[PDB]
Amino acid sequence: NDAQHRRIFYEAGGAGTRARSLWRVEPLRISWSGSNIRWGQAFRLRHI
Amino acid sequence: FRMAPLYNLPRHKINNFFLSTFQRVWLEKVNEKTQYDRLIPILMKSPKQPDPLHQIILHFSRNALTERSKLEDDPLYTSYSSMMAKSCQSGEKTFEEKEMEKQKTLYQQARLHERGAAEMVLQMISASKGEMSPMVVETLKLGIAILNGGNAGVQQKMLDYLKEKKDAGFFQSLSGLMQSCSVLDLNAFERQNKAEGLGMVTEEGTREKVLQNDEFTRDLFRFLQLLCEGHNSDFQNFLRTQMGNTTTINVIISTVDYLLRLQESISDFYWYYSGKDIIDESGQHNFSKALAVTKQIF
Amino acid sequence: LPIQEVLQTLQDLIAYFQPPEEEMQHEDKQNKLRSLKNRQNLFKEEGMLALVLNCIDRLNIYNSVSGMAWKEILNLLYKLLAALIRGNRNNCAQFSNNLDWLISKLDRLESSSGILEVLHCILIESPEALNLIAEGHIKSIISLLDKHGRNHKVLDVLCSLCLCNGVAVRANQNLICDNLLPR
Amino acid sequence: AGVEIETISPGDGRTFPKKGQTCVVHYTGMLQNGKKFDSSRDRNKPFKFRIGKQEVIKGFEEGAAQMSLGQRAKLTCTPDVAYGATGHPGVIPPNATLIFDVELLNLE
Amino acid sequence: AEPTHLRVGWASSSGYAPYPGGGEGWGGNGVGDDLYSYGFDGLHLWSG
Amino acid sequence: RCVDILELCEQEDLMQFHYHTLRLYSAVCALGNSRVAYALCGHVDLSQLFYAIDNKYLPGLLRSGFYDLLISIHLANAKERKLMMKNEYIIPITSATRKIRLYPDESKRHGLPGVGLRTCLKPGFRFSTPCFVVTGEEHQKQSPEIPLEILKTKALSMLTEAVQHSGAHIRDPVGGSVEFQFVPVLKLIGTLLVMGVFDDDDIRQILLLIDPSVFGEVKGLLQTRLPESVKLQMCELLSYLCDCELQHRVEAIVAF
Amino acid sequence: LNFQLGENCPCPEEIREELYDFHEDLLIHCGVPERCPTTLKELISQTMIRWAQEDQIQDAELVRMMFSLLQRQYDSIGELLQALRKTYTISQASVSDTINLLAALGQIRCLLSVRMGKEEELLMINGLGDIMNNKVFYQHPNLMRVLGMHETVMEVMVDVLIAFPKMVASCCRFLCYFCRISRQNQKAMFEHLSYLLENSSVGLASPSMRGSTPLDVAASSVMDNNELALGLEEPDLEKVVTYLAGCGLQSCPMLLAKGYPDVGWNPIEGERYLSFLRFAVFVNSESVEENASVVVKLLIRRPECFGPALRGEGGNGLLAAMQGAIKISENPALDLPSQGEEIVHMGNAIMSFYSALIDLLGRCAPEMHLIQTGKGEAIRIRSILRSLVPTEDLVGIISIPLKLPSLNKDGSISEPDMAANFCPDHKAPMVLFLDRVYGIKDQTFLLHLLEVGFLPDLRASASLDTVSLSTTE
Ligand SMILES: Nc1ncnc2c1ncn2[C@@H]1O[C@H](COP(=O)(O)OP(=O)(O)OP(=O)(O)O)[C@@H](O)[C@H]1O
Ligand SMILES: [Cl-]
Repeated sequence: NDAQHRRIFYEAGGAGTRARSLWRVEPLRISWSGSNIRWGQAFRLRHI
Repeated sequence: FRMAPLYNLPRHKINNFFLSTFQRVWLEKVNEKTQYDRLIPILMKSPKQPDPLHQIILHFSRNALTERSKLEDDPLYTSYSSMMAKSCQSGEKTFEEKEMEKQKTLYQQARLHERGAAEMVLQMISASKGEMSPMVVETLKLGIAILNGGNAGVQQKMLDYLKEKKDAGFFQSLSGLMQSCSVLDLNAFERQNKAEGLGMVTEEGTREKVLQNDEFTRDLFRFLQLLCEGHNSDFQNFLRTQMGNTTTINVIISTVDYLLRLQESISDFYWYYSGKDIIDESGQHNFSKALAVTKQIF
Repeated sequence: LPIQEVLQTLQDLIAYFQPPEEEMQHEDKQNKLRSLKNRQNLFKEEGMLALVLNCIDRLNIYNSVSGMAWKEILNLLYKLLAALIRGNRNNCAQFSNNLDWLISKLDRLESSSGILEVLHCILIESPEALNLIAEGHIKSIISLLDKHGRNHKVLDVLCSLCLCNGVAVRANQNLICDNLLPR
Repeated sequence: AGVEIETISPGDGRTFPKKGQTCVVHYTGMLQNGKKFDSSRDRNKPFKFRIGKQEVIKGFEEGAAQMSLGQRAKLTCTPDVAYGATGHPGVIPPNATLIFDVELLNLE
Repeated sequence: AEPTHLRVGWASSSGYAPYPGGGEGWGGNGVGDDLYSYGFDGLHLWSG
Repeated sequence: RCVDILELCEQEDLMQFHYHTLRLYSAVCALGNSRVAYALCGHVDLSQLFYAIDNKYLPGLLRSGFYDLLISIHLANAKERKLMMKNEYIIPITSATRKIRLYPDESKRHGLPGVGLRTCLKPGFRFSTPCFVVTGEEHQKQSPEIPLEILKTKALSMLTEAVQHSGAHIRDPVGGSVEFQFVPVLKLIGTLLVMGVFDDDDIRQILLLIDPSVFGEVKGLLQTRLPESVKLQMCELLSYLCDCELQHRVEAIVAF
Repeated sequence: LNFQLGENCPCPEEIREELYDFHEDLLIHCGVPERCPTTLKELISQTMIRWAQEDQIQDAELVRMMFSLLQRQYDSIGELLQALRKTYTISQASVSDTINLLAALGQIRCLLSVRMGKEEELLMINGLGDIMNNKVFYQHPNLMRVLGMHETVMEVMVDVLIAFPKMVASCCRFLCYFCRISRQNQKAMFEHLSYLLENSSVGLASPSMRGSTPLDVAASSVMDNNELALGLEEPDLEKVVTYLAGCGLQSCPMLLAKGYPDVGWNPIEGERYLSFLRFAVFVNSESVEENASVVVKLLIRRPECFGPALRGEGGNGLLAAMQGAIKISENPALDLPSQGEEIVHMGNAIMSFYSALIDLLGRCAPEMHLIQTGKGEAIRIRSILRSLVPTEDLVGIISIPLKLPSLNKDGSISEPDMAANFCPDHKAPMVLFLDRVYGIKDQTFLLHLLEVGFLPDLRASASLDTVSLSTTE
């Protein structure tokens, strides 16, 4: 509801255990997408 | 000033003085010799079904495994852990004599580590969370008692428990305990000297303020030594990088850090006494305690 | 709203917050308890308790102005709330602010049992909740005894109100004695 | 008065309690609905009170004053002369009439 | 510690059947504790 | 309408409700709420409590509830006050203080624990009879009064008869189980012991019921196969006896 | 009683035989050295071990009870010692008083398992009052320490700590009296100093509660006891310095709620912390050098502990601050709360704060012998103190005229209020500070000080020597 949830912060203290700080690294590929990520590889960060 | 002889006071005040003296002189010496002396053999003595000692150890393990935030005081654990430690701590030579002493020590230790005391020691050190208390002291003494001489079986049991369980609380508590260890401080020593000079008699706690909890420090580092005793490569490596755990604690570096802190305190003490001609009794006492701790760390 | 999806989700969530069986070994039981408490904390932090309360309020508003399905949905919501806060001191302390809401919903016949379960969980776990219990709430519980029949879980709740983990609350004891006994 | 006395077993009809006397009486008090709330015969201990000191509720004292030695009678204490708006919490509800089966054992 | 019970009167075989133990009211049902018996205890007339 | 209480032997719903009612009674008057205890004496009185504790056909849960209710209303507060002031020994100095001896004779054989003269200072407890005709709270004084001479004799008699029917082959234990037969009586005995009601002969009888050979001048509870609840009660009694021995030693030291 | 001293011990051997025999008999009684048991210890040990061997105990509480009892069977001497440590023999004359004391103490102890309320608060207040009024409380302080009175009251206070200020006040008064009684009680209460200082900010604002706050208990713990004062740790003083610094920035919330003007700092609690630090430093007419150094270092690290006047940037000086305070006092609009018991006056509060601060600093100044011995720390501290307050400010403050009562023509005495005016109590610390620091060593300086400062005060005191004005406060 609140639009402020769209914002990204470097909040510290008690936020390393919450679930709002979990990100998923999704490569730009369907086959072998569960393989190792290389430096400079393009991906997407999804908020869980 | 011979104006208040004992025959000029009411019997109740003199009786209070008599009770204080009786506790302080006659009974205190007796208490040390006889305590739990005839109990441990009967607990180990025989009549699938666990022994009474096995049952008390399992009770302590279950209490240790339960999740909490602070290790609440437990006099029963303290008394029984002290009793077990004194059980193991039984007390040039012929080769046969030394070999028989070794065998007797191994048998006494196996009376306890075959009933789950190694795991109990590890769990109680994990459960302390890093706060010193009588339970931690008794736990370290019991671990030293069942590890003395470098007991390979107990080391294998402890390493298997720590690896299978992925117990990262044990090493967090070890790191906290090491960081809480006390070193020589000159401020308390100067305050003690000032109080002595003014005339006040320094109490035992005041004396212990200068180098505080040195017995616990030596017990902690003796335990850590006995984990690697006999060149146990598995435990020598595991104490550096705990592979498989969520978080790793380096115990070599922690010991080195405490060594540096103690070295700095000792150098400060030496700078204090460099100007003076001779070292008084208190200075020698504190130097001896610091040297004992340093020898254990080395 | 898809009723079947809501029903399946509520059943799966209630099975998700399921305490370990008492027969389990001590180490496994403790691991299960720790994981369950972690999941309860994760759900509470994301405002799932507030969402459950809002869903309950909306269902009650809808019923005030598919009856069996919605009754089942409301019962499952109460069970899910109890499963979320059961055995978790922080969740119960958070829910202590809604004692008036809970007691006000005690009256209705359908909601009385789930409300009693939730309230007993709160009283057992939250030690400060007993400090927020006033005379009106005690009278509401006693009136529940009077209007729903002789159910001994209400008496369990009253006993919980009287003694708070070894500390006696004189106000609760006096209120219960004065309002339940003389009649 | 606010107390209605109904005789059960007569006394001597001559010896009545006086000032500065202890009235050893065995009683059994119940609510107007038939719910017993007190009885000195269960405890095996007769109740003693002194007239004129206002130790007991007004209706009880007046009824015992009217009663004679060795007399068993029923006293109906209305809420005016027995608590009233505030009764014994947890025992006697507010505005409750009380009925006592009072026997005047002794006047000593 | 409870008053002795003693009532005398008439009763009807149609429905006057008191069993020992607990019954109507506070138990201790005698002659005059139902509508089939008509009793007298020296002070009151009992029926129902 | 009213039924017999013993008819609750087969009505589990009413039995559960009344058992929890007794629990609620014990709870409201908990931790020295003497006013609510006086109020409860207007609901369950001494005659009912004595009948309930003595009755043998009562269901075990109701039996336990009645024992607990008696202890709460009449006995719990005194025991708690005695337990608060138990780790300190304030001894006046008089001839009675000097008379205490470590041993009862020249043979130097241990006496019975808990038997003898006590020189430590222990404040007394005040009881008042629960009368609802008296106006004012001045009459009320701490917990309601109980005879304490009928009660302790009845407790000793009940314990004796329970022990004499403690065979493993018996098929109708009082209350439905050995737990429901022994735990209530043992709780009452421990409460009366800590309150210091039993005299030397009562303590001698209790000790003979515990172990006749050790405390001599049946087999005994300790040598009998008991559930763990009865074991907890026995452990508590033994703890009290150890406390009595320690107090005796302290008083002997002070006299010497 | 020391029988190992041989001829050194003056006890005849005939008497020593009795003690040896009693000790042997006692150790035999305590059990200290397959058979059927013959005593309680053997019975208990055999029963516990047989129960443990017969079946595996499935109840945790039963396991704990069994093994506690079994272990206690082999600790007779330890329990006997712990019992003797709490034994106390009294005289037959005090039996009634001690019975009353024990009854009150038991009533208080039994309320530690009850939720605090109005009735419970009254019960505990009355119980503490009865205990304090008891003769045995201050005739047998050792008895009070044996009974653990202070531990019980500390438990009550910890529970309360704030919707029950009266309970806290009663506990604090009791503990202050407890400390005042004997030095042993003072050393016993010294153990709670860290907790007492952690809650030192309770009840300071209310003026009528002086001596009934945790800070007052902490001060009573360390007061004219050199041994305990030397034992103060640096963080303990650091807490009080932090509270004082906070008082030096934010206005008093209670004063603002009551309507007092927002002067911008709290000159009322800061005085309290300064008084505690004064007790910490100055012991028995002789400053403690270690605590003096620590306090000065802590204060200098945080200049706001000196208040707005002594801050480096924008500071107007101590004399300017005192004159501003007097101006505030003369104007009712600037000190008293708005129109819309012991009313707090802002001007006198500011004056008292500065007087307490200067008193503390002057008591922190090094002793003369330490300076003459060549210690660098003493010279450093004296130099810091001199840099903080110049002699011009001290001499100006001492020169501020007072408002003393005057005899009216009608025959009635007009006595100015001593709670909202500059008073001689605010000049005494300056004379101290001007003396321990900035020692009077020049004849011209002494004569100037006597001409401007002291002579008008002497004249005023002489003038107030009439029959009517001589007795005024
Ligand atoms: N998540 C994705 N986001 C963007 N492009 C994607 C994604 N997944 C696959 N692609 C597209 O697929 C190609 C790279 O993936 P890859 O070659 O492994 O896929 P694929 O096996 O051929 O299947 P598909 O064509 O369905 O993606 C590029 O065209 C990339 O644009
Ligand atoms: Cl995802």
